[PDB]
Amino acid sequence: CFGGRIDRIGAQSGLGCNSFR
Amino acid sequence: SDLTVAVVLPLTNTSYPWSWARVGPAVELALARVKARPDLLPGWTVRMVLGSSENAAGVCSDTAAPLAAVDLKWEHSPAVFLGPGCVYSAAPVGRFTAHWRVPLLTAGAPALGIGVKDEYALTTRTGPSHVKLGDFVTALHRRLGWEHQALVLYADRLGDDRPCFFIVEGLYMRVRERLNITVNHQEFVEGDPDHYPKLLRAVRRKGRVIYICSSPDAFRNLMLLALNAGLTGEDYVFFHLDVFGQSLKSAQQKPWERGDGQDRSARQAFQAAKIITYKEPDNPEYLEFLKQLKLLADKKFNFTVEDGLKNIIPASFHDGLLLYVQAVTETLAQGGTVTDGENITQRMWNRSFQGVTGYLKIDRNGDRDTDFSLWDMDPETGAFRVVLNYNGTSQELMAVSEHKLYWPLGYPPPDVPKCGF
Amino acid sequence: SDLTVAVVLPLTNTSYPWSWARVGPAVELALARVKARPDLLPGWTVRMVLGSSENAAGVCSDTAAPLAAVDLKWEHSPAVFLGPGCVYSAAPVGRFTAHWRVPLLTAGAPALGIGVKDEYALTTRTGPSHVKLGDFVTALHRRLGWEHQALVLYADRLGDDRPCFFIVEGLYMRVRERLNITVNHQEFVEGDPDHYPKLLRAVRRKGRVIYICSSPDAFRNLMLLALNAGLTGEDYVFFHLDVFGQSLKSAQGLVPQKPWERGDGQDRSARQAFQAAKIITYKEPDNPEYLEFLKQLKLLADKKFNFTVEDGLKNIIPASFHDGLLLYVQAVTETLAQGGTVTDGENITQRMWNRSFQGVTGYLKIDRNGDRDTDFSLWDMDPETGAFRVVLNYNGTSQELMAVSEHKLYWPLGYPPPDVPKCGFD
Ligand SMILES: *[C@@H]1O[C@H](CO)[C@@H](O[C@@H]2O[C@H](CO)[C@@H](O)[C@H](O)[C@H]2NC(C)=O)[C@H](O)[C@H]1NC(C)=O
Ligand SMILES: *[C@@H]1O[C@H](CO)[C@@H](O[C@@H]2O[C@H](CO)[C@@H](O)[C@H](O)[C@H]2NC(C)=O)[C@H](O)[C@H]1NC(C)=O
Ligand SMILES: *[C@@H]1O[C@H](CO)[C@@H](O[C@@H]2O[C@H](CO)[C@@H](O)[C@H](O)[C@H]2NC(C)=O)[C@H](O)[C@H]1NC(C)=O
Ligand SMILES: *[C@@H]1O[C@H](CO)[C@@H](O[C@@H]2O[C@H](CO)[C@@H](O)[C@H](O)[C@H]2NC(C)=O)[C@H](O)[C@H]1NC(C)=O
Ligand SMILES: [Cl-]
Ligand SMILES: [Cl-]
Repeated sequence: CFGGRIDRIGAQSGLGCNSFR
Repeated sequence: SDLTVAVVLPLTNTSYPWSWARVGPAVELALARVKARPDLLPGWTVRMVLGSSENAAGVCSDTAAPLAAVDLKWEHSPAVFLGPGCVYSAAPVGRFTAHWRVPLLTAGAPALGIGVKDEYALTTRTGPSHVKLGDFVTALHRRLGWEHQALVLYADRLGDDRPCFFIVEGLYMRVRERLNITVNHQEFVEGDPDHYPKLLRAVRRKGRVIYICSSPDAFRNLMLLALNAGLTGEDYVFFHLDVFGQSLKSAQQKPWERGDGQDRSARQAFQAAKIITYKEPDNPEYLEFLKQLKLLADKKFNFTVEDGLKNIIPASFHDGLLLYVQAVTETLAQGGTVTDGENITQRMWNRSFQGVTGYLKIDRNGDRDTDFSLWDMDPETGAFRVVLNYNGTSQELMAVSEHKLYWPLGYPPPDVPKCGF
Repeated sequence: SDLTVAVVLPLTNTSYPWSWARVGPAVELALARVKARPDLLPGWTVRMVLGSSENAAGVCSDTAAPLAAVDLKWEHSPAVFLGPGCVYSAAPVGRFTAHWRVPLLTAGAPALGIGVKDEYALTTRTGPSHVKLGDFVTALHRRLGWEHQALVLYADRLGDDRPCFFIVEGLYMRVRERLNITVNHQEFVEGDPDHYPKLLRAVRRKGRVIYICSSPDAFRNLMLLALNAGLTGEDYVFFHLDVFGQSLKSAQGLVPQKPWERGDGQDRSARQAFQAAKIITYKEPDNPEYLEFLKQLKLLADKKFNFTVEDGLKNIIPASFHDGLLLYVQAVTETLAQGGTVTDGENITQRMWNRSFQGVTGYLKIDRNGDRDTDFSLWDMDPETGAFRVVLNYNGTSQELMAVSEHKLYWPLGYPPPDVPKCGFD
């Protein structure tokens, strides 16, 4: 979720928070 | 006299299923059909204004969409807004229009967020919706008794509208809402090869019933590496979340074929693969709509509308516009005016309608129930073909041509390992 | 003739560190200091138009803010925008203004996203930024040798500006950008107790250097439960990311601060665990121009804004607004001196970036990226009296950690415990 720079009308919440970059 | 319809979609870029090249003609076909029915809008004439949702770069944007929305508000004082279809484009617009107290109709904006009552009041979704994919998954999961865990993999190219994230979000939240089971999730980057040893490990560690949302090529590669690792229909099952069927090709199925001498292993792998897409409307009116759409776009919109599952979006835009037109008519019959958003919207909700796409039901929440087809491989030929069908409204699953889903060990593999993960 | 400034902030709700009740007087103070400087804006008098960022419910929204921005743009054709402060209010506005090619000034919008100037062109941030907090964290870890792991917990609802998510978001991204250390994150809901046996387990399993971003009451309860588990300074350390220092009371005159002070009987047990606790806040300006500014700010808000400005770190936001507007005026003036018009956003901005300035907050430096460097104080309790007091300071520009009033960081063992457990994680 912290892929940050997702502010893009970010209100779009949810959960999905896993990855690895 | 004049029912102004504001349009906010991509007026120049034609890569989106909701581009004006694809949707314009379909809308023109809808207005025309309107003009021919005297039983719709007695004494009113529909007018249309156009605004682009795309920025200078040519992509649909969170800035241009809303800005164009305001221009059309001051210059035309519209009764209804059409589009946008991109999630990040529609979000702010749907929000403005909710404030303005004006109804908005779109066949795009499938994100879970847009479904929120109080935030997107007056927003009717006549196209597909991502939560609805959760319904189907829930239905599919119940049917084959997967009572515990599921793994979701998804990849989304950073410069875009995160198509696959919204898809997985809808599935994730709805499945958890209804089955309250454990849904593990993992995001990866397609182009990044570092993620593959991690994805595979992830599958082995936390998933048996797996849903992948990626490009057709990515799904191909993963299936290759899956078998290569000794993973098959024996204990694992792989679903490709390909909603618009990009891995296939409609109208006339080799999703595993690429012609690289990797098709032998591919097929063996694609034995554990099953493909989830939107259900193609098979009613006659649909077929006749496509041909008219093709011709009109080519002749007046300068574009060639190739055949494909993406065509349901402009067909849905078409039906939604007819659906709204009747509701306004219905509002007028009982005294209301055209600027009665609440009244008109509510007439459209929880209602079944007959459109070119056929049976379309708008739910209690303002969204079109979505039907989905589950493709599968032939134990004989190996070619993928619809084996299952889910009725969005009926929520029930029905087999097709008395087919049976392939399971290597007879009964579908358990959604849990022998001694635990 | 006259330079129009557009303001988009909370004009009615007075609960935000950037509400008009607090910023208005600060801006008035600024326009006034302008009319008194003839070396600023020769042949130009600053005008001001107002728009609210809050919705019907009176909370700042991502719909009223941009909408008000669009309206002010049409009716007044401003050269510059002020605010908004809420992350979700600012995001669309800054985005609109960049398209419009108009500079934006704000001491709010601390979110990482705003940092991307390609999208947020012409947005100059004259207040704190959460990325900067990452710099501080990097600094702390370097000073105390932590090159492996850290655990961040954060609490936040879904229907708000999600302040604690954005804070952690900045820390997470900047720290991983600079130290490669594996950072574990866990979100929880304050009100729901289910998360508590979950959090402990996570603290017990995912980290030793723990950063908590929550309400002052939540950080308390967590520190209490940490004790019972047998987690103390020995092996664990707990940072409370309390940037605006909500856990402490301001203007005590000269007083040893009781962060946990609640008077429920658990105060002794509290203090025991509150030994592993260290509190991170923004640094309060030391310069005398600040103190004198607050006095004027207070009087003017009480006098014409009908509000009572209390004391506290939240006051640097309106102080940063004051400074930012002055910083902008110098730049416009410079632009004019070299034959540039007032609507030359691109230029005015670059005149403001990578520059230092003396404002009421003292030394402020806007970086190459367009964001004011942020200073942070690290509070700690007195091993002998237990009352928390600033023991460390971090320069935003110099990025250096320097002790305060001859204090040294408290360590039970004498040294900081490693970001790695005594033996292994299994
Ligand atoms: C039309 O839209 C497509 C996206 O649907 C654009 O292609 C993308 O362009 C962006 C930058 O504009 C790239 O970073 C993406 O990788 C592209 N996506 C795809 C699918 O290739 C395209 O540029 C637009 N066409 C124009 C030039 O108007
Ligand atoms: C999916 O199932 C629903 C069942 O609710 C079908 O809707 C019914 O369709 C029949 C015939 O078209 C009508 O007589 C009923 O009025 C409908 N019921 C409701 C509640 O609307 C729907 O048609 C099915 N879709 C398909 C084509 O499979
Ligand atoms: C002023 O703003 C605050 C937020 O800073 C509002 O308080 C919130 O109100 C919402 C509903 O609007 C509640 O769900 C939150 O719990 C409240 N937050 C806090 C911190 O209490 C407040 O309502 C606004 N005042 C008015 C009436 O304009
Ligand atoms: C933080 O560190 C920087 C050093 O880079 C200080 O800025 C310098 O301050 C001196 C004296 O005020 C000036 O002569 C220089 O112009 C400054 N240098 C730069 C690079 O701008 C800054 O003052 C320090 N902050 C404090 C007050 O601790
Ligand atoms: Cl769009
Ligand atoms: Cl604001």
